[PDB]
Amino acid sequence: GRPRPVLRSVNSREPSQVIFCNRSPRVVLPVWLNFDGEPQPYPTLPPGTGRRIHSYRGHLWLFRDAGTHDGLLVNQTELFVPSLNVDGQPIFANITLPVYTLKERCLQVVRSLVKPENYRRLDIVRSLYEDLEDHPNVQKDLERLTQERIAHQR
Amino acid sequence: MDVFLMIRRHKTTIFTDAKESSTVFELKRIVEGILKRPPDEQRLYKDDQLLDDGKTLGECGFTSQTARPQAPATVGLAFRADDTFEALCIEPFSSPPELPDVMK
Amino acid sequence: AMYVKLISSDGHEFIVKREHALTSGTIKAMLSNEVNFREIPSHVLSKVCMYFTYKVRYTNSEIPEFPIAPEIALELLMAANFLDC
Amino acid sequence: LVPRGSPNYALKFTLAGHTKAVSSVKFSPNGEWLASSSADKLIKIWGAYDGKFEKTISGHKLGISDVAWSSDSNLLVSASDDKTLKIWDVSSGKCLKTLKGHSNYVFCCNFNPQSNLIVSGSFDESVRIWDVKTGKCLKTLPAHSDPVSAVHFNRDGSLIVSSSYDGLCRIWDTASGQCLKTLIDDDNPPVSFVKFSPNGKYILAATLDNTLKLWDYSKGKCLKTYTGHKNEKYCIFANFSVTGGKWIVSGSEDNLVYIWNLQTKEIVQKLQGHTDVVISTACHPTENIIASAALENDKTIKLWKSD
Ligand SMILES: [K+]
Repeated sequence: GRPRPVLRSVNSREPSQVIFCNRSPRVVLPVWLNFDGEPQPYPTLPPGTGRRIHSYRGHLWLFRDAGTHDGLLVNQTELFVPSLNVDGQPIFANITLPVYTLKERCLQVVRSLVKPENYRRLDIVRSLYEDLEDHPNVQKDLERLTQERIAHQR
Repeated sequence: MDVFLMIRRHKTTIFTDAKESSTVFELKRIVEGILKRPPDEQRLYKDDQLLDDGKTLGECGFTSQTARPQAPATVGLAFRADDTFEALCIEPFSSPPELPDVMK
Repeated sequence: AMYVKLISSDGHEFIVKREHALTSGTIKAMLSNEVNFREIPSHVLSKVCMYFTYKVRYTNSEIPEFPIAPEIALELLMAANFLDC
Repeated sequence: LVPRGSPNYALKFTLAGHTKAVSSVKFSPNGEWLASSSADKLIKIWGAYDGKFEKTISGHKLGISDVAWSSDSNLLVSASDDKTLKIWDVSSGKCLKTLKGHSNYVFCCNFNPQSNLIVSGSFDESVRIWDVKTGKCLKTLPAHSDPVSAVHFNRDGSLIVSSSYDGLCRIWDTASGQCLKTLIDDDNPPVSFVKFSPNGKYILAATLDNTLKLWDYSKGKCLKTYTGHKNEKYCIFANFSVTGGKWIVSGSEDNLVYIWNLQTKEIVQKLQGHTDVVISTACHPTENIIASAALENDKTIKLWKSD
């Protein structure tokens, strides 16, 4: 009686045609969660570009800045699950920027200008060192998403 | 589309939005709601250039491409009382310090 | 349609919608109709006001980047942290 | 009421030469040798009776999934993750031909009885028929819409049977390459293994719901079912044992070899000893000898013998 990771693709073997549409200013990394909940990096999309790709029903994707791992949205939410194509039409995955808090946006920029080695050189309140060092990552987001999921059910 | 503005006089800045189709008169009716000075006591500028009440914001040069929520366009404000006209004077914001070494 | 006055350390006055300003929980507490900041200068506080506007517009809307030049980034981090927005 | 028939297979040898999972074991038709294939990219040849290492055959650039012997026992064919098969001279260890054409891993291979043809199956969802003498591909069959797990010729080479993860077994006319018959169940789970029966009238098929079935494929008739083992993940070979009593033999994901009575379908022996999935088993052509092979946590071949 072992649970499987809740955030994983279902192994359907049922093809689904999808168009990844990068409507962000970032280089996008598509991340596919495999059948064991392990994230797999896919080829990146430059900004302003769209690409018709081959996936499957019940597979699970998310999208990150390929340079910094900042989280992006897809169809206004965090995860994307293809269904079966109806009447010969592709499914669209519209990848956009979130409205970041000013704080997170500021952290993104400082992080882009300062090497992690040097964060504690900066003349700012100690707690911002912890914030700068807390790089966005998928592991953290999977945790957060699961937690939000469990909150919604309970 | 929507245009996003900073109305500036002396050391006061008003953040407001409007339409490209909006008139300068309509814009002054906005400022009146905030500062309690009627349109006829207001003079609005784009840089050195006085704006006609009848013209629209788009006609004055205020486009959605150049008047964005994250980088709004500036409109100069100077008051008038009958035959007396206040000079347009907008005090600059402060300057950032020199960029720290660890960012260079 | 309600407006508030945020005053920078150098005495610049920023008149912004109450709703926009309430993005900051700090500003909410300080209001409980004008707010004076003792250490936030005018270049930084104008930038924060631009954020409020950007946040309100593009919440529920294609979304552009919020631009931040290197020269203002650190002071703006400090203000964002303090204001928690 | 006399006790049921039952062999008494007992371990005789363990062969520990491979450095990774062992994919397949096959006895030569002449009885003399065992061939083993491995994820370590090597084929090894052993004595069938003493398990005595004979030689290593090398040349594939990735893991090997299957081997098969020619009727005269002089040639081997291997199927590799490197997307080729190779035909090997068993005497010299030399690679005679590289069969190039599959666009993905080659999982399974077999010579026809005459041994002028090789049949192969791939992850690329195709079944290919090759010319042994020239190494040229003669046909490419659009066999399946999912990876191909097994390919077998019938007794005279006039048919091929293929199994797929698409949940189908399909019977092919060798000469035309056209499909004569497909068997689709209602439960269409991945078909992990298939081969024709000795008499050529039946197919033995494994599905990944812990089931072996014996089909009379021309009547669309399941004759027998064999259960009790564990098989939900790996593509595990199965055997007709005909030298003594009439048994079905298969590995299992619970690290046991299972032996069933073919007619009654009862389990009559489980062989214990392996410490990983037993992916392959083979039966000796003339004697009561079973070979079994296990995956990465074992890496060994076992030889078992019965009265
Ligand atoms: K695929």
